[PDB]
Amino acid sequence: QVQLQESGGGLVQPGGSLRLSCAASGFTFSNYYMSWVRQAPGEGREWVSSINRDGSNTYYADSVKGRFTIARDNVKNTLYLLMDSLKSDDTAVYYCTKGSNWPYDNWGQGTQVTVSSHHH
Amino acid sequence: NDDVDQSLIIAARNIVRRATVSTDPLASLLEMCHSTQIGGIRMVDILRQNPTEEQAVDICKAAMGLRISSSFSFGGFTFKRTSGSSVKKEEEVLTGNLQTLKIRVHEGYEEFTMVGRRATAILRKATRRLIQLIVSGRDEQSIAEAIIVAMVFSQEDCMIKAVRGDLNFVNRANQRLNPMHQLLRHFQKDAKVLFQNWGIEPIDNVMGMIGILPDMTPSTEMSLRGVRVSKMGVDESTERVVVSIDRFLRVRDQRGNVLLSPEEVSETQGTERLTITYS
Repeated sequence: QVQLQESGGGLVQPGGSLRLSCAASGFTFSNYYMSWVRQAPGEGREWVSSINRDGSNTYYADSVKGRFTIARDNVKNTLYLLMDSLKSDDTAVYYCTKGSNWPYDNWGQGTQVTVSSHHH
Repeated sequence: NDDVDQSLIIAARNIVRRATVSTDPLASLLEMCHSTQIGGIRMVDILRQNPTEEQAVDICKAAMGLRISSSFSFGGFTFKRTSGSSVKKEEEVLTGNLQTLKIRVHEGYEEFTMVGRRATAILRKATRRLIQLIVSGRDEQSIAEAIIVAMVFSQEDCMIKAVRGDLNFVNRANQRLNPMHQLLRHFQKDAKVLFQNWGIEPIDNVMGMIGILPDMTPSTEMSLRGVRVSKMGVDESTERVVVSIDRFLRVRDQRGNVLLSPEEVSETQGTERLTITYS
């Protein structure tokens, strides 16, 4: 029973920062690439970043390169996405997934990230 | 240096788009290249030495009379033929919406690697028939794009008959794309009828591979005929050849095959990280 549970999303203003976490359970987290995939309103699910098994190699979509950092804790079996300099076009549900390519073996449910100057 | 490649691509894309709507796109393309600086660097000086391979960049190089890769672009994917041969044969085909199209049928067995920015695939095809497509990518839309391009490129009758509207797609000069791109744009807008009529087949459970159904759901037992998704990843040797380029910025090799055109230049536009002066 693989389980992926994202958290840490929410409302922030353009340029702000967020730290997304993804708790993994039900498999040997250490032996799999992990990825983040996002879906903006009215669009399709789009790959964001991937991290190899021990975290020594990272991969980023060019739209988030230099602003997001992917990382993992193989002892606690948790994946992270550290988001700096957030933009309005970063608004989306962010999904934790198991594996490096589509179709990913498992998906989390996603946590909502809303980057906006007009909410409160 | 990677900042130079990135800004070179943005500059070439903007220059190619602007030239397409000119009365002399070729003459206007060249004067713009010679008039643009990237980070204080003459664009022509970069074009003469930078080895970045991108559709707009190579259209500029072709206009400058320089060599470019022998591979052709279709649907944004670089097609590199690894085996086989083909002879082009004019055929009148009937679309599913009862219009005629004169297409140049690739008659022969051929194997290609397709290298996209977000997807990679191995393609084997015969005359108007897709034999095998092994595709990899990091999201659904990226894999769907590759599958669509391969189905259209195969020129299968089932793909012609899956059209459901009149094909009136035009370039930015308000002008009909050639028949292959008419079909591509149609299914890029919506590929549900294409997928639903392509057909499925039982597949053998092979390590690191998975089937993909018409609704783009993964499956372990069936898959779109000839298509498989490699979760392991498909891993891609460029020959630079002399090309011709015409007043519509269509680039051809010395046997008349169109390698590049403005419609093969990405509509994407990042933000240049080095300043671009169009003096």
